[PDB]
Order: sequence, then C-alpha cells, then structure tokens
Amino acid sequence: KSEEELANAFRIFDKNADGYIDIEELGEILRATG
Amino acid sequence: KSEEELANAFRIFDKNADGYIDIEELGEILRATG
Ligand SMILES: [Ca+2]
Ligand SMILES: [Ca+2]
Repeated sequence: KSEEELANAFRIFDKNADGYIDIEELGEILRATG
Repeated sequence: KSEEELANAFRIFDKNADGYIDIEELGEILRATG
C-alpha cells in the first residue's frame, strides 16, 4: 500500500529529472493532500 | 499561501539542501495533514 503510493505521488507530478521534485510540483503535492 | 510562503516550505522539506525534494522527503509532505 504505503510503498506503492509514494512512488506514484512522486511520478504523477514529477515531470523532470525525477529522482526529484521542484516548487510547482511541491505545490501540486500540497494540493493533493492538504 | 503564496510562492513566497511556499519557498520556506520547500526549504523545510529540502533537508539535503539540493534545491529539490526526493522520494523519501516526499513521504513527509504526503503525510501532511492527514
Ligand atoms: Ca520533476
Ligand atoms: Ca532535498
């Protein structure tokens, strides 16, 4: 459950060189969970 | 909530000071605020 979920909420938002997330993508994560 | 406010949030999360967030760091963000 938990393990899979993480990889997804990385990869969904995470367009560029993802191994990483940036500021806009960070905004998106915040928008998803609150 | 603003770009200015989010800059701080980014910094809080960006533990390893790389100007990015990664997979493990993402966990912390996802958890907030369930
Ligand atoms: Ca990315
Ligand atoms: Ca980081």
